[PDB]
Amino acid sequence: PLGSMQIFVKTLTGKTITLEVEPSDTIENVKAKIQDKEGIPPDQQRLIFAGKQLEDGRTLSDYNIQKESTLHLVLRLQNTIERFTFPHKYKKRRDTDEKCTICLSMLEDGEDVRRLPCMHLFHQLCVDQWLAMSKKCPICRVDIETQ
Amino acid sequence: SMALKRIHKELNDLARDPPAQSRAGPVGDDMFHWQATIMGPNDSPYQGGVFFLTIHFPTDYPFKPPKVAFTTRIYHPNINSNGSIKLDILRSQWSPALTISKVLLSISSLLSDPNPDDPLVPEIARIYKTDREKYNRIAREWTQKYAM
Amino acid sequence: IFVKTLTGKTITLEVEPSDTIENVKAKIQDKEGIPPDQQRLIFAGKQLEDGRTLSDYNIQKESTLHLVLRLRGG
Ligand SMILES: [Zn+2]
Ligand SMILES: [Zn+2]
Repeated sequence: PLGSMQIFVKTLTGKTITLEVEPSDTIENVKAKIQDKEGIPPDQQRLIFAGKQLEDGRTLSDYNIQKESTLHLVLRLQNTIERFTFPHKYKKRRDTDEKCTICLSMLEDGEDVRRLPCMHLFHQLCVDQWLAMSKKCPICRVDIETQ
Repeated sequence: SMALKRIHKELNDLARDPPAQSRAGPVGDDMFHWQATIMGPNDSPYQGGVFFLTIHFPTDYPFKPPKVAFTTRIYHPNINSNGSIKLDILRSQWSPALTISKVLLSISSLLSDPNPDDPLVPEIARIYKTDREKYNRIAREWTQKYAM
Repeated sequence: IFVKTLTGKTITLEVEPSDTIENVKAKIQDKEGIPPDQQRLIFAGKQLEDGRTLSDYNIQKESTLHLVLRLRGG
């Protein structure tokens, strides 16, 4: 949206999203800007800067964010899977077509879906079986117990 | 039930998108038993040669790795005379995000990048780790007498 | 240049012949979410090491690189 300047966010895998923002941008607007670039709802995102997690209803300058500042992106919050992972049902945007690397079928609206702290996406049934024997991510080899 | 569907989907993508210098497919009506061809790495002594491989899909696929073995005889520190390939991604570094075409291309990458320090056939390792010049000659003769 | 990723989606990359392989892996990290520790690049069956540049392999425009997880011959 051609913000007054730019900032970066880093996921657990080290992937870096560049955002255009103005110091007068609310944090819920920053989450949505990330939604338009990777497809993560603000519902799922949790942002961390300078040791504190950013609450929905404040501004970037309240947390005193600079130019070239870096945010950190983690997930908001057999049964240990549900303790480290975010389940939801997929919602298709509109390359923005995603597929489950385990069953190799594309992802559809209404399908029960899983997202790991590395910010990767799979079907719920497919990755729940794989995590029952490895606890790591099939795409980037990141443990779901990573914090 | 749970595994055959991926083998079906991998196969369709293999037909529409034939991999880079690698062909594979099932034998007869046995969807868990495939054959495969592999081309030579470009700089390695196996360059230009074609290598045949047997692959067996376990029932737990893709949650467990596929069993892959050479049938053409190849001279390599990590590949014995029985065609066995000890390769971490085929054992414990296995990921269900690896399709056969990407598993096969991983194997060709192993030919161009041997590892003598953790070997399978140590006799081949010592020859490599003392005079690669003589190793490359022998490996080139093996890939020319069996794979050309 | 092009890259066949683990999701099968061939993705375009804008690099010049002076770029090292570690540069290319980093660009893939930003568009894929896979650290350069776990990235193995392959062109014409051969692996590409982090030290040399794209021109050292004489990789020219519109070439297609492939991406697999990091291996370890054992
Ligand atoms: Zn799936
Ligand atoms: Zn991941």
